[PDB]
Amino acid sequence: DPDKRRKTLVIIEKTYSLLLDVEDYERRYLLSLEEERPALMDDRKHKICSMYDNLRGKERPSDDHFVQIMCIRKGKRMVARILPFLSTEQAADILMTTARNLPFLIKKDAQDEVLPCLLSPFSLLLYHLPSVSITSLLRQLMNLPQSAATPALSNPHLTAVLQNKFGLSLLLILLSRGEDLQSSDNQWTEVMFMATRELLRIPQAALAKPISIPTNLVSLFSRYVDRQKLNLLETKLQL
Repeated sequence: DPDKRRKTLVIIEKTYSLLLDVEDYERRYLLSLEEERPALMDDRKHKICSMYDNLRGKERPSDDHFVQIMCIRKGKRMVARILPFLSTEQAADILMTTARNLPFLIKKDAQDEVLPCLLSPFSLLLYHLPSVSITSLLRQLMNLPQSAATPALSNPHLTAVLQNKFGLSLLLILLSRGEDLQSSDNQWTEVMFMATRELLRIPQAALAKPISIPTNLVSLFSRYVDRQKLNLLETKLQL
C-alpha cells in the first residue's frame, strides 16, 4: 500500500483546487449580471458534489477511501473546510463515517493531533439533524450491537472515544443536541443509559479533557440518574 497514499495525496490536491474555487464564488458573484446568479449557484453545487465524491470516492463506495484521507495532516484540515459547504445530507454522511471509523482515525491522529478542528463544523451540523439522526449517530459512535441488546461490559470502540480529546467532545455535543429535541417534545432512554453508565465507570485520569463543555449537560443527565450519580458526572466532566 505504499502507492495507496500516493493516490490519496493526488486526490487531496485535486480537491484543494476545487475548494479554493468554491471559496471564490462569493467574489466572482458580486460582479456578475442578474441572469448569472441562479446559474452560478448551480455550477457551485456541482463542484461541491465533485469534492464530496472525492471524499467518499464514489456499487456504494468503499468506506476505506474516505478513511485513508482522514489519515493525512493536510487531508483532515481540508475536510474541515469542505464540511461547511456540503449539504445537510452530505455532511451527515461524512460525520456518520467518521464515527464508524473513529477508533482507527484516532490511532492515526495520535502523532499529529489535528482532529479537534473538525469539532466546530460538526457541532453546527447537528442542529439541522432531527432526533432520529442524533440517536443514530450516538449508537454508531459508541458502537452498540446491531442486535440492540444492552451490553453489560465495555467495548474497545467506545472506550477509545472517551480517552480521546475529539471523541469525548463529539459525544457530549451529540448528547447536548439530544437534550434540545428532548425538552421540546423516548429512544434516548436506551442510548442515555449507555452514555451515563460508561462515563460513570471510566476512571477520572483515563477520561480525556473535552475541548468544550455544553452548558445544558447537568439538566440532561439529571433526567436519567439520581443526585448521587449526578454529582459524580459533574465532578469528572467538570460540569
